[PDB]
Amino acid sequence: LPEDPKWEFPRDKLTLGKPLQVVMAEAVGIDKDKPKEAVTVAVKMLKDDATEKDLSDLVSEMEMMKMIGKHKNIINLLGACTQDGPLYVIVEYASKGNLREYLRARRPPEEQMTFKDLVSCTYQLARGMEYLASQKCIHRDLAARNVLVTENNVMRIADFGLARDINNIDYYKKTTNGRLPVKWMAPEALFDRVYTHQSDVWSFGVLMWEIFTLGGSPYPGIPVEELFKLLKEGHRMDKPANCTNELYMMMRDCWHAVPSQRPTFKQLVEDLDRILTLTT
Amino acid sequence: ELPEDPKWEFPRDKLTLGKPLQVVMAEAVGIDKDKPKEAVTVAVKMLKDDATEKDLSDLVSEMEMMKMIGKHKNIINLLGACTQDGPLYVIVEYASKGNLREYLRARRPPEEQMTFKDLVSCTYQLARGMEYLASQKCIHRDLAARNVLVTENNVMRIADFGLARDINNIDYYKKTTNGRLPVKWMAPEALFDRVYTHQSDVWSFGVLMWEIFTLGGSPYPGIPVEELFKLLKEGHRMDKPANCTNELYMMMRDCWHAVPSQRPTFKQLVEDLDRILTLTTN
Repeated sequence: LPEDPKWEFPRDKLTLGKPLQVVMAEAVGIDKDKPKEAVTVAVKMLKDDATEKDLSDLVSEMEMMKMIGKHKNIINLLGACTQDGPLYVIVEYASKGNLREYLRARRPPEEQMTFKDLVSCTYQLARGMEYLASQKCIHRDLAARNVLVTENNVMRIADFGLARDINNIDYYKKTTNGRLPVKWMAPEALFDRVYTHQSDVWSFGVLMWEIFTLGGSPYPGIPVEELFKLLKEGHRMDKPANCTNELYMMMRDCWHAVPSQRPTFKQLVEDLDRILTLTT
Repeated sequence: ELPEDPKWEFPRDKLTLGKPLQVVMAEAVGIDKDKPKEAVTVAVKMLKDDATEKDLSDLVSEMEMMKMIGKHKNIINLLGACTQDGPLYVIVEYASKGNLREYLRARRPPEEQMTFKDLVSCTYQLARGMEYLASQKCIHRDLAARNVLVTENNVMRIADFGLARDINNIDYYKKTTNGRLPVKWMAPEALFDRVYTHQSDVWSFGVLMWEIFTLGGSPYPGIPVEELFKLLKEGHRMDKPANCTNELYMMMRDCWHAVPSQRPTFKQLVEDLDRILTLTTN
């Protein structure tokens, strides 16, 4: 594993802790400006039963985050221990946990979510994704479960284990996109073995459905084994209760069969920005 | 999209899913073509909701491998599957005592403790399991305490065939071969030479033996997987578990021979364990 001085973090300054494989940790002076303050961070490392691929994957996740820049709505890389010991990928710590859990949490009978919240939450994530898209990076594993919420209830897109640079995809090869959770996956990602930003917006749409169902399970009652045939036949989830016709129409747009016909994140950002201001 | 195998197919309406042990317990009514009215307790493996394309092709492959492997005392066996019109359901034998790894840790000196003989019988059984598996040109590839189930009568059954391949279904020399095998149980040739044979399974068997005599210990404690192979090529090998005879430890060390052929064969393991176990009873 190459030496990357820029991101390396002294192992003796890192103190692992309770698990969140990811565990909470205390990183001392991880902040270049506060050399003596210990910051509570999250550390991702391999498991005892790890496989070669797991490692190759962990290494890739890290490198990926190194390439992606900073943004308020994406969890950022704080450093990594990579020489003489296990591989540790130190990332910002999101106190509130992941979005799917957070939402099911405040589901009306713990402080219930309002409409404006959902929209905001949605808007945030759209900007986070627009940024990613601009960095020429495809997430490929977008979903509520993979979104973390900071203490300030901010949306941070997480889990870059499957994210790739737009050009680093094996176009048309049988093994492409075979580790993507079917229910959040764009049809083309399978029916054509390709992945583009428009594939992420499809996923984004499924995310929206989750957000407005407060943690609902996509395509309820339909086994993944018989999903794609339905998808192909035109099946699409229903408007979630507690959701604007307008927003559902946005969900439906992210699910346009033809990729170029689905909106882009830049568009999604504007529309969401608009709806959000009005709600206010 | 899935061919039909009438002999293995099971009436989806005869099965009654239940609590989770993705695998869950269930009631297969009349699954035994010799008591068509009796509701048998079984285990059903199926895709999770966040499943991927690979998870499905993998589950299907596992089921096929279980169809090829015959019936044996020390192997979890396939009881049928629901593969038409609905989620894929693989119906397998239900082991009440769960998997070996926890089962062992569970009866660790302050359930009922394990006698030295019980550990040996356990090891002996699994060898017979592997010996058979090998006799069927089948390589398991993911041998480990966690992958062994234990029945009501404490019979050891090798399970989890999701990575088992036919002896000839391996791409010797391709960078990607064996990249999904848990490293702390995997034989060095698996990675270094990108091949896999039965002698690769005996290596695995060895780590299994170590887990057994440490009552569910964790292989190469305190050693990162990322550093393991270096230490292995360097000669490192686990230490004699406490409360383990030097004979059995020398047996483990043999399985971990750098040279595949210098490792015992499963048949040899079975005969030595049979000797040890028998002399123990006396």
